[PDB]
Amino acid sequence: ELDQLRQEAEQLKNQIRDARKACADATLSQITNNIDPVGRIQMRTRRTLRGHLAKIYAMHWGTDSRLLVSASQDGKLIIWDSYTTNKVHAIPLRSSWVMTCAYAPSGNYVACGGLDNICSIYNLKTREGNVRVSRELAGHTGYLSCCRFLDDNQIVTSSGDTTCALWDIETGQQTTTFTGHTGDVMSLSLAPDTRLFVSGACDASAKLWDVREGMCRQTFTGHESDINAICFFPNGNAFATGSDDATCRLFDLRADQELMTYSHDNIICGITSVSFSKSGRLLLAGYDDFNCNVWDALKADRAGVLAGHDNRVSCLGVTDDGMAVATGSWDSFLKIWN
Amino acid sequence: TSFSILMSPFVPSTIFPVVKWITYVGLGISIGSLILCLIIEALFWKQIKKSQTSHTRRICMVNIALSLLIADVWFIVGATVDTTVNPSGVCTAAVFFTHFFYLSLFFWMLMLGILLAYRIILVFHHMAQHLMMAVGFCLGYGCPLIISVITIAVTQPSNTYKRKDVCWLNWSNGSKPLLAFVVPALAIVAVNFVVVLLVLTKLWRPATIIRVGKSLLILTPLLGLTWGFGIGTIVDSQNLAWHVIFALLNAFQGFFILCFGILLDSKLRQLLFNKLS
Amino acid sequence: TASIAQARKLVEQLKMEANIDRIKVSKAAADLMAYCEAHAKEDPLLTPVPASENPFR
Amino acid sequence: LSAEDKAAVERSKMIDKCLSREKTYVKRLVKILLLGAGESGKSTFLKQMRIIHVNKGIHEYDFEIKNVPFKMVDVSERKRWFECFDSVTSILFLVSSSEFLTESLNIFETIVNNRVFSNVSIILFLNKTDLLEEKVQIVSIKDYFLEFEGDPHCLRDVQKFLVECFRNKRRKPLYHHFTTSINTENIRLVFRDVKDTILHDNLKQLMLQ
Amino acid sequence: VQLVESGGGLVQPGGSRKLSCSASGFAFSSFGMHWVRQAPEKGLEWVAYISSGSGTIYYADTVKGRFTISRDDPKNTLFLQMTSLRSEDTAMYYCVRSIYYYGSSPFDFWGQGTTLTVSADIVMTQATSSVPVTPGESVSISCRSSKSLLHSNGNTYLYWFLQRPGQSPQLLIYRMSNLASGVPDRFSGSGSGTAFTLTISRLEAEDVGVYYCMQHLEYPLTFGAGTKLEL
Repeated sequence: ELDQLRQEAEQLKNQIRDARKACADATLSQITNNIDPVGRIQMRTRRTLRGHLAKIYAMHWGTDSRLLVSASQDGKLIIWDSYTTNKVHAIPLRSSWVMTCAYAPSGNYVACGGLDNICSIYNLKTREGNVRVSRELAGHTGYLSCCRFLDDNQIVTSSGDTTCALWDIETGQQTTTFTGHTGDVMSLSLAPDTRLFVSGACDASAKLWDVREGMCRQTFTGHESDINAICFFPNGNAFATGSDDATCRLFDLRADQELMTYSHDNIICGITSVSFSKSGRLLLAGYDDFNCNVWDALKADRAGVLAGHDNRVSCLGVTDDGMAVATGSWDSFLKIWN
Repeated sequence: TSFSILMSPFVPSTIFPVVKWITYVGLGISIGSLILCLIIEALFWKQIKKSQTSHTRRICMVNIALSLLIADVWFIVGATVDTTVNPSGVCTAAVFFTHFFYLSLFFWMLMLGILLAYRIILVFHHMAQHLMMAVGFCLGYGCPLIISVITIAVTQPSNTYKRKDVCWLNWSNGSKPLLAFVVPALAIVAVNFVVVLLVLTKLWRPATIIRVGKSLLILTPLLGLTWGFGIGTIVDSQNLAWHVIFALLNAFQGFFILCFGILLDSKLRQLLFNKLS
Repeated sequence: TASIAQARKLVEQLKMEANIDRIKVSKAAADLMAYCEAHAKEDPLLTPVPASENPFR
Repeated sequence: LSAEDKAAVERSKMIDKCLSREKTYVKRLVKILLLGAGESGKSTFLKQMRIIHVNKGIHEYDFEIKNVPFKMVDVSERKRWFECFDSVTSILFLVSSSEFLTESLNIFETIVNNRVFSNVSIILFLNKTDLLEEKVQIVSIKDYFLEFEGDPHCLRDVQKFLVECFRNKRRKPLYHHFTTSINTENIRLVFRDVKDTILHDNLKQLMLQ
Repeated sequence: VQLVESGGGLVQPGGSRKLSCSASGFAFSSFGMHWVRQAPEKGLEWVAYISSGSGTIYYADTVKGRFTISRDDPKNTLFLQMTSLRSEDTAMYYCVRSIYYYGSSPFDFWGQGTTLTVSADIVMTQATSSVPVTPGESVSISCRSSKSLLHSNGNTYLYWFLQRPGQSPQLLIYRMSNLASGVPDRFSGSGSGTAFTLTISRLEAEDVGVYYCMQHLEYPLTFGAGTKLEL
């Protein structure tokens, strides 16, 4: 019976491959052979947010486009004022081996998590005036790669146990568990409508999950190694991934297939982070060659280079007004570009 | 004008016609090598900042180069200016400046030696970067200022900080301000010597000869072990050939610093050759 | 036994994913450029703004 | 400034102070992974050091050997996340010499050749050597197929083969030891290896090697 | 949160006194602290400010140097040391909590304070000392300033507080627009440089009392006479 089911699975995979080959009427590059390139976009360091004592592993902007939570391996989680380079908060973490952070859309909460398999949610606005741990969320068998808030009482985690989780923060229990990955999940991004999300997971496969229903809505393939970064175009109907195979790729959910590959023959190091510009015209990608590049998303050419980091760029993020972009690298420095 | 006049109270008149020219050629090469070294350090400063220990070492390097440039220029100045026409102004400002900046050189070399000893012996000890900066700049420039100012305050009103012929500093059966340079400098050299041996103590534990020799010849110019030949030029007048050794190994000290403490580092060589192409 | 159940889950998931609606790449390209052209002036990194308005200049 | 910025600025400065006050401590802290390929040996060895000291996910253990802060981390596939440990001073690799070791050798080879671990030294503890001595003395199958040193030896030729096998998958130094059944001393023998490691790092940083 | 102030009482002409505040239920070391006075039948007035980290200290120019401020963070106890107390110092003093970071809510908590009896700067006019109102009807209150408070950073630094009869003031409006926590959403207000009207839609009971308006644009902080909504 196992052989019969394996044959059925192979037939279904062949059907999916044929279906995705059908809709590929023309490559995305061909429809873009008439768009004005954006040229060389030279962004300078308006602010250098220094203070982290070790490698910065994650970063997140506020919805006010001014506050910024950065998170480093020394066990600290610092909230900066991007405009004035002011440290608003310094939250000491209980586990230093932490590899993600998030900033609540309402601004009342931040999130973090890592090798302790716990997603810690911190309350920023308390009467007592200190940032205390609102909740430790437990249940993941592996390490935690990324966490994002849908709202103040629902969070989403991805973990290196082939599993994502939607948590009700008040109760503390997994409201939904998303399974289906084979390898360790590395990055997830939430749609603007906060009803869907996407996940990359070390098996060169990405998955679009429905938060409410809980089932794997769609899958995508094409990469060659670990998928280390993922994000949505700023409308929730496209998403770009970066991998250790030194190749960024732009996928679309409705087309359900690969659309572009951002790569260069001189790019041999992997991709640690990706984030889109507000209009979607710029995809800023962080790399392990110490640099961060800026691709004209619609033309797959390199619009710019955000050089300035002496170690590997681990995180980057474009604000909600698109004003700046922040890059954090393993040099313990965070930098605001505009 | 001999270089040995820094250490030696006397210079033999027979070898003087060669010693003075050794000093001129060496000082030209030394000032040029120091200018080139500081240009390289400034241009490549942002490309070498890798670790705190290497940061302190490069600070000590830059300060040593600066001190030797200033003091070498001042020594040539004091050599080219007559004493009879200018009893004051130049040739007394030159004397204090050259003394101060040679003490700056020797105390920055002492700081490099102390850094080596601190990073080899007290392996599990760390201390604030700015506080290391404070100690290094307070000893490397505070102590030379203190020593030279005390010497001038205890000598000049009695007119002894001057020399008779060449504008450097005196020691003649009376006031002995020369021992405000020979005594500290050589003392520092002694300390540096111990440090060098300790490093060999760590490099002979296990291409051993090649590595040991490379370390010894990259540390001798930067720790100023060659200045130890000054001992001879005070111990005896000439004997075999001490002044020639002093000039040939110490006047070119800037050249050796450029060649070994700058041009023998692999990373600096790679960056400089890539830029020059 | 357990492998049979895992294979059943895999087959059901593949069947569920196969039947989803699909559109051509041309529509995806059109919508991406539509969003990019619709919001070009509000993308300050793409189109730099005067320093008198820029919160970082 | 509107003075509500000024106070704001002041707040930031205070935070900076705290972070600076920790930088010096972070440098003073020495990190050692514990990779042992098993569960019983690691438990026994950590138990011995915990007896010496007293007198979840990652299990960080904090101790002091000679007034030096020490953190032993003690965390299928281990590729991307297993890169945050490039900041550690050492990797204490505990394997038993009385149970054969192709898997231990292969894991060692994967560990040592990783660019993550280039600036990280490795301390190869070969424990349960009493068990190895007994296994050799009492008639038991001895290591073969390359062991050109004589199987029925007392204690030495088998040990030399084991180590010369362990030092061969290297394309920072690789220390090694033959601690006894549990042990009598273990902290002062890892302290030496970490001190030599940091001394060589310091010598390299001073372009003095 | 709880700020309990102690030390008040009656003093002879001259003399001295040491008022203190015990802070319980919050991170007192992270909070800047203020001393704010109020004459027995008059408006509020600012006294002093100590900052987080015991650094910045500002004084009221009226009695500056005659008193000092201090804090003891481990004990969470604030101090004001008054010296040479004349009759003009007869007021009820209140210890106020204010934290300054982006988006903070300065002056968010006030103690009950203690009485203390004895036997250029920006000016605000509280245009009215009383406004007769009927409960259930909307009310609006006027303060006029003698300088623009819209600083170049985009803020505006005028504050509205409410003293209900027999109570200590509670922050209604911080920074000329915003609403504090624990106050109903029916309170609001708007203005421009040198003019503001506070708005209370659906005036309920317990809203009777005096409304005060303050400038934290620079020092000193100046208070108005406060409008007394009556019912």
